[PDB]
Amino acid sequence: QIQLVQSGPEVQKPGETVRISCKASGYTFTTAGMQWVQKMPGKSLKWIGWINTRSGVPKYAEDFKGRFAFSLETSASIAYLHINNLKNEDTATYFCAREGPGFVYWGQGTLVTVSAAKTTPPSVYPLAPMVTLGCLVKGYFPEPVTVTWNSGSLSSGVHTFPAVLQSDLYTLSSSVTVPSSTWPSETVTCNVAHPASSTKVDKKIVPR
Amino acid sequence: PRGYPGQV
Amino acid sequence: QTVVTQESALTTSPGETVTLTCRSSTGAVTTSNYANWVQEKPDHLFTGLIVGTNNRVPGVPPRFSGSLIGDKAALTITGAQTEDEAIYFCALWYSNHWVFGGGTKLTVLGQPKSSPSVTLFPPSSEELETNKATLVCTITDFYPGVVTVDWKVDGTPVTQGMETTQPSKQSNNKYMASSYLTLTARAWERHSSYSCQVTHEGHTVEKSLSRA
Repeated sequence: QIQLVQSGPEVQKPGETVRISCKASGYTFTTAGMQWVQKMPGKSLKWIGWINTRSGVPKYAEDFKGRFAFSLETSASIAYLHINNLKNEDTATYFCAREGPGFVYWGQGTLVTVSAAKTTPPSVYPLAPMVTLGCLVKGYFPEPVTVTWNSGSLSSGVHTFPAVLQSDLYTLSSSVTVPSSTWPSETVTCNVAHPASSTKVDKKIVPR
Repeated sequence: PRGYPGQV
Repeated sequence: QTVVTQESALTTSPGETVTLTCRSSTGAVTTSNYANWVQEKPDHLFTGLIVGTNNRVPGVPPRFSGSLIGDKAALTITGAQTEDEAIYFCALWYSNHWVFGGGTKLTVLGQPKSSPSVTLFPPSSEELETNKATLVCTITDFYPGVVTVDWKVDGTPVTQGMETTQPSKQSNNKYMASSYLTLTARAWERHSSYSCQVTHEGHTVEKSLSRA
């Protein structure tokens, strides 16, 4: 089976460099070119270029030439993407994909986040008016946070939404729907953990 | 078709 | 610029023949464009389906084929299956550059359609003390997983300061999304009514609140 396996997610500051690996198996490495593709959050795909795995000659898209470069470690069947002098706008998932012509087999992708933000714990705000309650988990960095309700006692009807990256910080929300006869009669509390800052906070939801 | 110049 | 365009979204029941298309803004698509079709599943799981216009990638099910239709490249799924619900992207080799289309969300109905449940939340007192005001629109239980979200403040469409997540799959295989309107406390005090309007399958569900 042909497999392309990429290195893990990266968090870097602007001006630094990131290096992503793409390990190929299941075929002879030097018999097909390797392409690289950028997918910025919520947007479509952009072709970065390819590298010939026999000759090592790269071809770069004009929009990426300069800070983006390809290299090979042929004996290990690994291709690399290097991005220098990182910019906030380089924040994207990067994919390697084998020729071809085009994009036949794909790596799993590597998330690269470029931010000057310091590790920052979230501010947690109650969302209040079946009744639906929530908590707003605002302005944290980096990902992830975990959200539970009543220490995990409330699990049915819980939805935790994907984060938005805004002004170099993340925001998400979580909601829970409970019988209206049950709140505010009994307490409903959102427990939010941010592993990177080693913080946890509880926020009880009270009528607004 | 006109040839593809990539490594295939 | 070379702009490659695809249908935004298509919905089908299982068993139907569905045809996706891929157009170039600058001319006809021909076999010289080596059209590729790739599939994205959650999350950012990409699979190559077709390369070189009509070459099925080995291991891809036989129901997928590629061709040209008029001036465009086409992907045909002959007998759509629920596992084919995904985003499909084309790429064309055009003027010696690979250019990707914007993707087509294909829904292959695995359950009955479902209208969104919409909840709009006002800013907390806690947040207002920081001189900021975020309104939160939560949108759950919708299927197909395609919505448009618009905000209005006192009737005025909001064009700035709002962010909406891409739909994501719930554990019941419906979809959810959230939208945020970010204001200053000064803006919050200057306005009365706030509305989140979610359009799904041609119908709009609106929720509103008043500051006072």
